[PDB]
Amino acid sequence: ATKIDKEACRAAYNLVRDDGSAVIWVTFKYDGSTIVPGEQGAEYQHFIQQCTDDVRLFAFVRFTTGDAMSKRSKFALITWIGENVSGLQRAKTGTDKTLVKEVVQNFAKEFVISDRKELEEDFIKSELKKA
Repeated sequence: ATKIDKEACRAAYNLVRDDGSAVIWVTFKYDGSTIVPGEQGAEYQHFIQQCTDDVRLFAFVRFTTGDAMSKRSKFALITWIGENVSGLQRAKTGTDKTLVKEVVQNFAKEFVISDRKELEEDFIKSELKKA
């Protein structure tokens, strides 16, 4: 029965899509059976800190990539599912990212991550470049 607060989540998505907003990441979390916005940040290290081994969340992140001609923003969807989350809830989260993408429609790449090392900016950015 997962639901999403589309108006509230859209505002968070739109915030990161605004190149001028100074907000480079937003999270979405479960409030019971509804996915709602969580946190916002300007500093990527503060995103990593939200991703504990005990929680599941979705994140939409603006990365600045390239240089000169190749400079551009690339957006990522990250579904973080900490290693202590049960298999049943891990599967439900990965099903539910389809619903999240009714709001988070446009992205360069999406990720499903349970190893904290893969949240590092340098990793995500190397995956975006390969990609």
